[PDB]
Amino acid sequence: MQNPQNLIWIDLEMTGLDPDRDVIIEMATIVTDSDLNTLAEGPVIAIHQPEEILAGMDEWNTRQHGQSGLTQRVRESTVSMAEAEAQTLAFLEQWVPKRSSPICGNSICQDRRFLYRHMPRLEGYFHYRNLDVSTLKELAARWAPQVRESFNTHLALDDIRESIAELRHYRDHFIKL
Amino acid sequence: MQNPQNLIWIDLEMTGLDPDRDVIIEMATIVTDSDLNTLAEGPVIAIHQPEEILAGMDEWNTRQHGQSGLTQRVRESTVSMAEAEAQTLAFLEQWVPKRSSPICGNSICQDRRFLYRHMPRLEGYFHYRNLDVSTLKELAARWAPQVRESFTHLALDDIRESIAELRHYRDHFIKL
Repeated sequence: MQNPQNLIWIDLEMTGLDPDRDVIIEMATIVTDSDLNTLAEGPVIAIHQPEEILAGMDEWNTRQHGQSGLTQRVRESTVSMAEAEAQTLAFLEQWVPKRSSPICGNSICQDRRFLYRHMPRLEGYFHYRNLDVSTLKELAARWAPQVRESFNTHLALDDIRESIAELRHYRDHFIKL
Repeated sequence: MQNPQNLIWIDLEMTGLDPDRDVIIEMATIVTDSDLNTLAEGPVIAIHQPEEILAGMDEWNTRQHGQSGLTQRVRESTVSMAEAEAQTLAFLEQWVPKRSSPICGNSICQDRRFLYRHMPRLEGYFHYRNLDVSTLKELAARWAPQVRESFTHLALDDIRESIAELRHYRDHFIKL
């Protein structure tokens, strides 16, 4: 069932932009094979945080997490950061061995940095490689603007599915295979 | 000469890979146009650090920076972290507007970590995205190994190698 060529896709929500001063409040994962076929969708987990952390968010995060329902889900969650990390690792372990997959998604440098601080056991499960779909988004915007225009989610798994679909789009119309 | 499509390529040397423990000791930049033609090579700056910081390096870093001459350059340098950041920003502003170019190069998430901690105004000058050539290398390793297999110790050569690597993928891995 484990395959070292399978890909781990991850997306997080955070209370702010600083991986060391802010925290993770939501995570989700999807596993694909190396040709981007979805093998399994992981758990979507709202991570409990104290009220003062929620009250401390800036105006943008307060509005966005408020109206998406995440703020309420964080208040009501009984899942700690460590429990969410363990739940996600239990899912990924069924599909990918340790240190085999890059971290995959859009601008996943930000996600890796938050994982390194807040979920280091999960961060350490990834290969050191980053697979950043937004690197290809930037190159397509400058070299083939038509490929971008030929391609507005808020739910966690919708966001990851769109990242996978974006890479599939570049593999099909931007990359010479 | 500012152009929002110009790309900023950067290279850093550090005392180690942990921004809480380690500091930047060398930086270099190159600006290209959007089609990877060099517009200008930026300053290569050895950043002064006191002796205790230099003696606190592990075995690999002490030996690599000692043998390369960077340690001695750092010891003699009269440029602080803030002054190196300012000098690099003064160069970049002549070619690229603020928040327009991603950080371009190889293994640049680690670069962004060190800039965020030690040179936050330079870090904020980039777009938040990374243009990391290793994303193309990984995809080529999986989907076209022959292009990856078909493809320097000083800072400007290091950056130029990354530009050439991206050019290689543009010519043989991207269809335009």
